[PDB]
Amino acid sequence: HHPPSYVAHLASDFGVRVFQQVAQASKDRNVVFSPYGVASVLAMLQLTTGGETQQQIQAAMGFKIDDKGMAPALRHLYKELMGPWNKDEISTTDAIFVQRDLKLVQGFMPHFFRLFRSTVKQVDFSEVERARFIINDWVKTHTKGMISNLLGKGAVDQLTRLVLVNALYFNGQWKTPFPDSSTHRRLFHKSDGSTVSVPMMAQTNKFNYTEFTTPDGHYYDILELPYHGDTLSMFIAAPYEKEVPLSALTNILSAQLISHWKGNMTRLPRLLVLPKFSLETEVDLRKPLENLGMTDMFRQFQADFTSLSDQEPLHVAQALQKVKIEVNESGTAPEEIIMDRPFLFVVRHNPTGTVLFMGQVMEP
Amino acid sequence: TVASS
Amino acid sequence: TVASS
Ligand SMILES: *[C@@H]1O[C@H](CO[C@@H]2OC[C@@H](O)[C@@H](O)[C@@H]2O)[C@@H](O[C@@H]2O[C@H](CO)[C@@H](O)[C@H](O)[C@H]2NC(C)=O)[C@H](O)[C@H]1NC(C)=O
Ligand SMILES: *[C@@H]1O[C@H](CO)[C@@H](O)[C@H](O)[C@H]1NC(C)=O
Repeated sequence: HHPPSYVAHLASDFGVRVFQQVAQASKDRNVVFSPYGVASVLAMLQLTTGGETQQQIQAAMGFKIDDKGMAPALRHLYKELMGPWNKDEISTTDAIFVQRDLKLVQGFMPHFFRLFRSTVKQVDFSEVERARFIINDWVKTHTKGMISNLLGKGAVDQLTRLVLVNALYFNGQWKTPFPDSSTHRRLFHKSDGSTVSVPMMAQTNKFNYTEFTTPDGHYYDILELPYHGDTLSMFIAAPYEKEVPLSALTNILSAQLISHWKGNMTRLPRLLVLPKFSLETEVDLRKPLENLGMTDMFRQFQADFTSLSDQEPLHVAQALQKVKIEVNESGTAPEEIIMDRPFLFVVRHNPTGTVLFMGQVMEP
Repeated sequence: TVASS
Repeated sequence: TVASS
């Protein structure tokens, strides 16, 4: 039993279930998402909520953040992901920005630090633009300039009292990069039947590969692309038959299925043709979270934030995630696998089982 | 995630 | 790959 891994699996399972809701909502749009990111934010939300509100979050996540033994398990998980032995870079930081004159429950600040290894930041939301800049700047710094305008105008106002954020940054280099010379434009077939010409990378190598079947009989390829540090990998999956929609896969997705893919892999020679892409999406998490049973936190008269403060009633006004990803050749006879149709991708830290990023590429 | 009064 | 959330 390895506690950091146990927590990583629960967090990933929850995060993938949230993605599933998002995918089903926007079935034909590009979606880049962070399962670990949403789990981190909801974990902090557990500490600030109480009563039935906290109970709904805990039921959905499958664990309680304040159980005896969670602090070191979480502390160690952070270290497992960010350790130099990974070679590939991962940086994750949690932060809480709270209205300065808001009276906090005693022992909250120490408790928050113990679990999230970050100190509570106090701002004045009455000076709207100032507070918005402070938060946006913090995020920009912690995502190395990639996410520069997290909170748009109107996202926060004078009635805002609390902002919870997780900044996640990943920089990896392929174990075997794609030859720059092999890249050229090829046709990608969109779900609506249209066709676009996009730059596609190509590489022949012995890849860890496996083929699964959906419960209704459609086979799909899963291929693993490891990063140079050997602890992180990107899995790409897509139906074999071009007539089968990607939704057939997103509907059966789970953290366990992803583990099963990795466990069933065999190193086989394959020619891989994969589109290079640069995606940025902002997803509203309100409906996906309500669908998983977290309804109270969004309601002015039902939400319970007494674990944070008794002073005044609070409620979640907005819950969203902004993610950005760029995939290219290099960073910082074999059967053919051509991703010239919508496909799924998953970035995973294999030792812990942490699903950091995932998404559906509907149009490169 | 933003929480307001 | 470069990614941020
Ligand atoms: C390999 O994957 C198994 C699930 O996928 C099936 O086998 C590979 C493909 O043919 C795919 O289409 C199939 O759906 C997974 O199997 C599970 O094994 C456990 C016992 O270890 C059973 O309790 C469970 O019922 C079973 N699931 C299914 C759906 O049969 C294997 O665990 C996995 N192997 C590894 C090493 O991860
Ligand atoms: C294949 O997977 C095994 C783990 O099952 C790993 O040791 C190996 O590095 C992988 N090979 C590649 C080329 O990804």
